[PDB]
Amino acid sequence: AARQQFVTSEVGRYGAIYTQLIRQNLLVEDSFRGKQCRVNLKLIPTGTGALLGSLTVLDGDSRLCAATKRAVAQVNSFPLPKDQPDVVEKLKNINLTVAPE
Repeated sequence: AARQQFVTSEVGRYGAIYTQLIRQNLLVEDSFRGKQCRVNLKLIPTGTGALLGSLTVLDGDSRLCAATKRAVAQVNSFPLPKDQPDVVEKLKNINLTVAPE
């Protein structure tokens, strides 16, 4: 695991538990790609997964930040693979940030 850099592989899970629950409400994709967007989820803890406490839009092409926001306001809960009060405090405050590559 090496422990010097591997947080870059954990962020590929930690923020994915949110983004994968969002896009599974609105399976659109084609108007979410090709442009860019950056928004920010701040969740509260709960026994089935985190819950929407606040959503900050920072920028994007409006067709994504308006759509995600409505999904995050209606999701059941975001299931995290961990359970430690150290890392429960990291996954609760993500930025969903997307662009071409």
